[PDB]
Amino acid sequence: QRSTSTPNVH
Amino acid sequence: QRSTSTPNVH
Amino acid sequence: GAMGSMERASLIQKAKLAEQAERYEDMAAFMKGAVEKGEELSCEERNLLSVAYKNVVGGQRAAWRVLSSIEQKSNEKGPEVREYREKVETELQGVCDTVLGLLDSHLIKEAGDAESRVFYLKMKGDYYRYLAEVATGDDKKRIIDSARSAYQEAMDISKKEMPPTNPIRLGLALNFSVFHYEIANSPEEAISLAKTTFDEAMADLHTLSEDSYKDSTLIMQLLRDNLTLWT
Amino acid sequence: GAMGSMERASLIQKAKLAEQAERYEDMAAFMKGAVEKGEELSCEERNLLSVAYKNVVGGQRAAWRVLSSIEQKSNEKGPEVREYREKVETELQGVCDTVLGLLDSHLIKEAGDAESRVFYLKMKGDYYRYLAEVATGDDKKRIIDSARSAYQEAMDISKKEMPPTNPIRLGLALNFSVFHYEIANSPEEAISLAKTTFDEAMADLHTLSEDSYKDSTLIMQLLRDNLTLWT
Ligand SMILES: *CC(=O)N1CC[C@@]2(CCN(S(=O)(=O)c3ccc(Br)c(F)c3)C2)C1
Ligand SMILES: *CC(=O)N1CC[C@@]2(CCN(S(=O)(=O)c3ccc(Br)c(F)c3)C2)C1
Ligand SMILES: [Cl-]
Ligand SMILES: [Cl-]
Ligand SMILES: [Mg+2]
Ligand SMILES: [Mg+2]
Ligand SMILES: [Mg+2]
Ligand SMILES: [Mg+2]
Ligand SMILES: [Mg+2]
Ligand SMILES: [Mg+2]
Repeated sequence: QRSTSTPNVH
Repeated sequence: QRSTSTPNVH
Repeated sequence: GAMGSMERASLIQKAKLAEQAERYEDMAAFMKGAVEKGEELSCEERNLLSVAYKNVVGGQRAAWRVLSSIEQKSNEKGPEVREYREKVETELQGVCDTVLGLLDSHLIKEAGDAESRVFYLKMKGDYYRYLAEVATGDDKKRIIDSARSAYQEAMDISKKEMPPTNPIRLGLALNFSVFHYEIANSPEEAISLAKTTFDEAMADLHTLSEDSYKDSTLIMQLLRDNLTLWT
Repeated sequence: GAMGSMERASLIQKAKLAEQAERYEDMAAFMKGAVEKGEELSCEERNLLSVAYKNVVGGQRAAWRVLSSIEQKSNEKGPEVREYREKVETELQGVCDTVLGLLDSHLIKEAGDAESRVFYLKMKGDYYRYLAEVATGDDKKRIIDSARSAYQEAMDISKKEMPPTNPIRLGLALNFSVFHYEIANSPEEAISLAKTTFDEAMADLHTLSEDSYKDSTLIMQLLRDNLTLWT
């Protein structure tokens, strides 16, 4: 499982 | 709601 | 032309990798290169061709529908929505033109088994139908008749050569009925074609094939979904 | 260059339409054209730039990861998997090179508010990090240090200029900690950065902003998800 980075929003 | 056509598979 | 230096087998292999990677524009380019080698395509390979181009044009149709809805709401005030809708439309037409060109130049033949002939004529009907979704003027009449003629030739062959549960025969009839309902403005023809297709598949349900029955029964359910929506 | 004849406002408008249509390659091209007008980008407009290129490179990274896994399994026998992985890799590097070029040529400035300066330096760290995911040789050292330096400059500014709940400060720290864990092979630094960031946001939770608190609390949860995965 990969680390989670900042996602896209709005 | 649109009619449904043949989908992609496999 | 870009694919001319690659071996056919490598193009097929790369189309399968592109499918796995969800790179459908690449997978369509690889399959176009394979078609251009001038050899027939197997049932597996026709599926690769079909999946790639349907994904590509599917995303374009979805985008075109979003932009067209925005355009129609803004008509009910700059040129930007229309310009960008025209942009996406031109790209969609180019992809349909590419597919129809491959069908005419390479794939549609007098010989071959029924599956191949029906499948390619069905494909021709589909991509003319996609052109008809965005057409308007003198072009629109020409396109609509071209779709109908391709579907009709495919139906004549499928009814003579194929069991009524054959998934290509079913998918063709499903798509022809969508043509009738959404493009030709003939709901009666769409309903009667979809009902006849479903009932005739059910009456001869024993003709389901071990290797494709899941596909057949999926299309049968989609015929019934459309019949429920249209009634 | 392709966008040079279009007005800035029309490029922004079209980027928003492309987002609605899920046409992210178009929306990145429109935003590149807007950046090339040479005016600063608002917070709304930076979001458009960010969303477009992240979607484009995100699909390329996802594809690259699929192909690389297939390549590594086949090494544990033709050239096709490697050739196609190299194809996707070259396209990914080109997109990162495009973004980094826009940052260096147009966007990263000494002036501007803290949000803009931190955001662009964060972006530079991210796209060097994406290059580092696929790098190998003498290039890989250069890229990894470039990512770290950009992240570090962004952190110094965010800690001096921004509340500890600011969503850009949080997203930067989240992404820097991913860099530490996944790229720099420094799990201790990743864990301590993510924990410090989370705890300091919680200690000063009253600094949440009415217009961005949902973004802040989302990143806080993602920091805690990573901390749970890493411990
Ligand atoms: C053997 C052969 O020529 N085939 C089978 C697959 C294709 C590619 C798609 N067509 S289709 O459009 O007729 C079709 C698609 C999906 C489903 Br569930 C279906 F039953 C038919 C057949 C190539
Ligand atoms: C005001 C401003 O410059 N902004 C806010 C949006 C962006 C575009 C994305 N960044 S981010 O990467 O810092 C970020 C993304 C998602 C989330 Br939930 C977040 F908190 C930050 C900020 C442009
Ligand atoms: Cl346009
Ligand atoms: Cl390749
Ligand atoms: Mg040879
Ligand atoms: Mg008015
Ligand atoms: Mg047009
Ligand atoms: Mg002007
Ligand atoms: Mg061996
Ligand atoms: Mg390379």
